[PDB]
Amino acid sequence: MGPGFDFAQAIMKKNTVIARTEKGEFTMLGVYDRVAVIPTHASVGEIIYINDVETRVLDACALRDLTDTNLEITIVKLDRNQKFRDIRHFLPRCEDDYNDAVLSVHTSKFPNMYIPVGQVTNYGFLNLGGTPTHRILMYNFPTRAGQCGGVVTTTGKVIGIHVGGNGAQGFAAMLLHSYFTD
Ligand SMILES: NS(=O)(=O)c1ccccc1OC(F)F
Repeated sequence: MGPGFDFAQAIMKKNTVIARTEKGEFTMLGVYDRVAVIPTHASVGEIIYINDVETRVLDACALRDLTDTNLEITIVKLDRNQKFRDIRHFLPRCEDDYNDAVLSVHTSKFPNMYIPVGQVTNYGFLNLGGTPTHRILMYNFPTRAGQCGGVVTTTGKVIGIHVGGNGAQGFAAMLLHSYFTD
């Protein structure tokens, strides 16, 4: 409808796949080469389904900060025959607050879904499903379970992936440029 949605759409059409694990279907953001991200609660194993194709997982790393606190991001390298468009230059370098963000989801249940979530707060610490978690972004929208993995963007930036909510607010894990230095 506007330049926010334009940037979100451009990311969804080229840099997302549908990931299926034993814990459900997730939006999954491809970042560069065969490297994607997913919430750690997806519990990635040795094999994952990518757009309904059986795919070997070459590596998977559940990120934690240097206090040894959960970040709720898993970086996955996929045994896929095709590379993602490199979007690392759209990643923020530092923790920040944002205006006017969009949360975008693409699954079987919610195809081509875009939500203007508005102002995003650097919330920091969250007890997420009982797990102390750092680098959480917060937005005032009543997100559901099916949004997990959803991409959070502003115009020109890919800032986070949706990892949970409390019925009134939604929560995303930060993406930082430093997570994807090769
Ligand atoms: N965003 S959501 O997942 O809660 C959802 C799903 C289907 C229809 C409407 C809807 O939004 C609700 F907030 F309006």
